[PDB]
Amino acid sequence: TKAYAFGFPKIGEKREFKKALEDFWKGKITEEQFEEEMNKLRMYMVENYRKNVDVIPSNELSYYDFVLDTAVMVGAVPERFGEYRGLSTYFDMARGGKALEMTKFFNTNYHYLVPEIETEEFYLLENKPLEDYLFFKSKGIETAPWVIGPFTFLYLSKRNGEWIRRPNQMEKLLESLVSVYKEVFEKLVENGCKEILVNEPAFVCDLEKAHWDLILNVYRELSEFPLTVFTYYDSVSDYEACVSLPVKRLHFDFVSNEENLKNLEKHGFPEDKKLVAGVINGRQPWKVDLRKVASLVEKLGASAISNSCPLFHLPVTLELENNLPGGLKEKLAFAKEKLEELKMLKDFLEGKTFDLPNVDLQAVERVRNLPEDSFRREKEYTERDRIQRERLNLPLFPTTTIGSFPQTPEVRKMRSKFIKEQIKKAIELQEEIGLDVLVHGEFERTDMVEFFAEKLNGIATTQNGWVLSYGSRCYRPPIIYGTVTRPEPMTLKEITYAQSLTEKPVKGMLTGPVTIMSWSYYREDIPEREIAYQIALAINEEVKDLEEAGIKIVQIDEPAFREKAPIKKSKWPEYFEWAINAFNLAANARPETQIHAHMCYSDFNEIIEYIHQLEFDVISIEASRSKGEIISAFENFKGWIKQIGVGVWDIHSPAVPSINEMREIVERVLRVLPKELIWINPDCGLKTRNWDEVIPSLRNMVALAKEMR
Ligand SMILES: N[C@@H](CCS)C(=O)O
Ligand SMILES: [Zn+2]
Repeated sequence: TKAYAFGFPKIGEKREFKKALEDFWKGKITEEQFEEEMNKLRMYMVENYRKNVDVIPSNELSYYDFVLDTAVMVGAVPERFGEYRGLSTYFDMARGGKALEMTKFFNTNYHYLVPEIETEEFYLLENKPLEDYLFFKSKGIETAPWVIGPFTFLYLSKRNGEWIRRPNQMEKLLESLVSVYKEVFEKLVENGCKEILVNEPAFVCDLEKAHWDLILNVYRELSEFPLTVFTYYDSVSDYEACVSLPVKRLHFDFVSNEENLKNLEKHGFPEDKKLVAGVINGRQPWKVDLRKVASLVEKLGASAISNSCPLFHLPVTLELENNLPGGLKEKLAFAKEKLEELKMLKDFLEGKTFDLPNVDLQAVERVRNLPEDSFRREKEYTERDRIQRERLNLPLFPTTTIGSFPQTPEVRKMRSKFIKEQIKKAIELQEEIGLDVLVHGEFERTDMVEFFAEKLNGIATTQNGWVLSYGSRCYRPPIIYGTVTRPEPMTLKEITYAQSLTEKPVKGMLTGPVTIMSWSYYREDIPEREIAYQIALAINEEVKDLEEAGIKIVQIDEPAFREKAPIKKSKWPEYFEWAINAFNLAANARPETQIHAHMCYSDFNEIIEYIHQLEFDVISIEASRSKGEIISAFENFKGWIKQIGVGVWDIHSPAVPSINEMREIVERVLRVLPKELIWINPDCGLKTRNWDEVIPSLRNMVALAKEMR
């Protein structure tokens, strides 16, 4: 049984990767010292592989993003960067003032950099795969270069400001692109490379037959090379086309989906090919029952095994996690432990090992037995709207903000090591500024998920369970290990105090159930919807307590509402059914309670009918970057009647937008939609901004409002 593994985290057990990058950028280490920090990590990764599997990947230590690496490889360096000068240019492309766009990588919380294709002519600008291959070879260690495939590369890229995803957009570019891959592979083979790991996750997207016609052509051109093709994150819909590719070895992800298995059972698997069975989950941290996996492997008839998807979606090692709830650690397995699982699975399958590891009722029942009426509020919007508008007495074009305020070094220090003082001062400033609806600033919160994850039962947090989000930024995902419930009030202290300082309405501030799940690990042996409902009910407990304490407005932040959706559109209806229900459980509030849903993602076009089913009264959106055009989905929706909070200010920029810059967005929004619907707010929270920027911007949106009235 040939064991593969791929995507082992690059960050190191003490986040040496992060320290190396940030030291280099700050300039306190040299370029040579940086390369040495990276070489240490290279060896660290390879040692982990060597101890556990048969095929050792190289070309995995990307200095910022592997999709950016692929772009550099094929000479896709946009004109604005000038000549490619190495690390200096690489990092300017990654994190500079004119960096490539950053976006989520498939349905994961890793963010890649979007290549911008300016010329139809690719060339081999840099051969990193050979460089890494020779680095290890020179040490007497054979490795298989890990590369992004040509189809996936184009599928992840943009040209003329839009995706390159129609078959008639990809054809000509593929011919030129493949020429460069051919050159890279020839070089590898000429230097004795025996196997190359080619990653084609885009095979699992919604593709058309015309796509597969192009893919076949591509791989016919590369049929002379020792390629093993990987796919993951979902099933490959055109199974027959995929297994017909002229490649000797083909990997499938048999964990994220049921269709790969069903399809292989239905159509079989070509005798002229070897199946690599992706059977160990790279996205969840649960020890698996190896006896069951072994049976699956046998059923599949696979001669090789591997993780299902890249391991970099997991933390490095569970080893030093010694303050987890009782019994938990024994059920977990992070990246290092996943490699050891593949090792044991290979051993067991080879007959070399015989001993394998074994591996809140009231809340559970309440969810399983929810009344059918649980997913709607007492009164519908029209009736709610009247009651709320009378209770609040807000002017036309009311102004508000999204929740978080700038964090002084003091604020960050104190939390790391008062809140009542910051809240007072923040509420004071808002009043003096002239804002209509106020917030408490979230000074007491590390981030919108962790803050709540730490206060809920059924959820654990780790000490060192770091996972790469992008560049040098890591986060520790919570682990939802059991029934979720809310023992004690989470935010009442802060909001209550806040409201007691002003006659103006202060927002309750909560994070939705879908977002909490999207940024956390959770259990696989429970339906996703059950987990979502459990969390939703726990959040609703907080909502009740807030409105009981006299809070008139409550905001539920659901930034991941679309991000959490399946890769395949055919799976959207089932997903949104529970996502909607979960949100509605959380938002189940009294008619006099005005609910705000904050959803700062880029477009609503394909999901407006789902949004329409949500029980919020106001929805805040990010409209600045699109100059209001994002409103298209809403104005195009016959029957839209709910209030929209229009983002007039890009909070990711330090600039202070002019009254006129804000005005343009609001006016684009009033082309169709009734003025009574419109609120004015920033795109999102202000936690990453400076007070020097925030205060004048706020005064500007207040002034724009008064002007619009
Ligand atoms: N309430 C959060 C939402 C971020 S999506 C904030 O204002 O930072
Ligand atoms: Zn937001």
